[PDB]
Amino acid sequence: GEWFRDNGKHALIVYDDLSKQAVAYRQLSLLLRRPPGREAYPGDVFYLHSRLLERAAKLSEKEGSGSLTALPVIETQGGDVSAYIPTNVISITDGQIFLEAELFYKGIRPAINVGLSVSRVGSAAQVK
Amino acid sequence: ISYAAYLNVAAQAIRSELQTSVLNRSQTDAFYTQYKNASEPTPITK
Amino acid sequence: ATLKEVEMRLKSIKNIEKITKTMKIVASTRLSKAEKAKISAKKMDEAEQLFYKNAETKNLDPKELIVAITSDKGLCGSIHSQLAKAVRRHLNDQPNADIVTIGDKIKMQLLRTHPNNIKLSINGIGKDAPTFQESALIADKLLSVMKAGTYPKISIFYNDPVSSLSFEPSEKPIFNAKTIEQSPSFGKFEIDTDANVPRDLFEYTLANQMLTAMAQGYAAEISARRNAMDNASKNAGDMINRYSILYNRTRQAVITNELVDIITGASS
Repeated sequence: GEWFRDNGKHALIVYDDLSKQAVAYRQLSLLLRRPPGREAYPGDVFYLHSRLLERAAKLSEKEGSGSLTALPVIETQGGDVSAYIPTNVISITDGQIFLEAELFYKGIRPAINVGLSVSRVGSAAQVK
Repeated sequence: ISYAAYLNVAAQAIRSELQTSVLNRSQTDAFYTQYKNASEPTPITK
Repeated sequence: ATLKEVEMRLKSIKNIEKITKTMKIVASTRLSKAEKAKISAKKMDEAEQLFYKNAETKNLDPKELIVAITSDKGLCGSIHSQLAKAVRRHLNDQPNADIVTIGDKIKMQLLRTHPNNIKLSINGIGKDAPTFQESALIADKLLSVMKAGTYPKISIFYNDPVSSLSFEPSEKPIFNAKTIEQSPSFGKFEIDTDANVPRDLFEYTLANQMLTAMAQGYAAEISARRNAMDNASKNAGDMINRYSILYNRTRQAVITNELVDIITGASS
């Protein structure tokens, strides 16, 4: 998707599922015998998604105004955003669309929770 | 004006130190509100 | 599951356990005034109805005024449930009627089943023990804004405390000026035909019979609120202690799992 960003085109990349990427990386590290951190996850598991998501950005006009939109997807257990991995990715992204299972079966689809979901960019990138 | 009112006034006069319950019956908070086909006119106090 | 969610959920139930028990005392310690104002009203009720008995007063031979008697406060049981049905069920026979509602929690069921029937409603009364001034004013409006004197039949719906553990929806009639003087055994009593006695008798029995209905109505309620919240504090028990165990089941699992990561990452 970077080729499009590097060449004045617009690409939108969806990472699904990211929770499973970290799972994999934990396998590598634990078998290579690198010391475990929280929840067995490697020590640099935050860096794993930091260098990944930062790559998605809107270039300048001197570079061609090419952009890369990232829509990371993370899976939570028991609706626990307070978990380790979930918190990491949250502090990375400039937004968050939290889908609850209670609102899902209750009729609201998509089950977006207005209270927990926000877009830091805001009206800046919205239709007038 | 009603006959129950002609009697209420007198009952207020007999509020004349050691008037315990007695103070609970001395006053009340009441709001009546008319109604229409339900819609309802402005709620005033008694 | 959460380290905290099971603790703050235990808090919003641990204090709900005491709050229902603290209102159970309020309802139980206020039963003293309830079991008194109940007997006082009833005794005046006999004194007031004995004339209506020895005079043999009864309704004449399609308007009828219905008065609903309850509170705005919930947490009292099916007292606002069964009484509203008694009214609705009595309303079915004669749809042609106007309903004045005292208390909002009675205005609930009636707004649903018969929204247009409600021509007047009293707000914020059911919290203390009723007083004459309160009722005498309700009747003053009932008489004025509603013109009850133009009705052929008056009916007051209230709750009657048959037992200290169960209430009973009941109904009493109020007779207008014309129905009083046209009573079969009305001449039995000597009355000066000029001092508008029958007229003053109706406007006075309109306020009293309300208070008598309210007294027993808000007495059957307090007796039902204690019951309603005794089952609540007990039901709050199968929560404070149920989730209490679940808190520990989570605390022990938090200390162990928090310790496993340390031991695992210490083997290197």
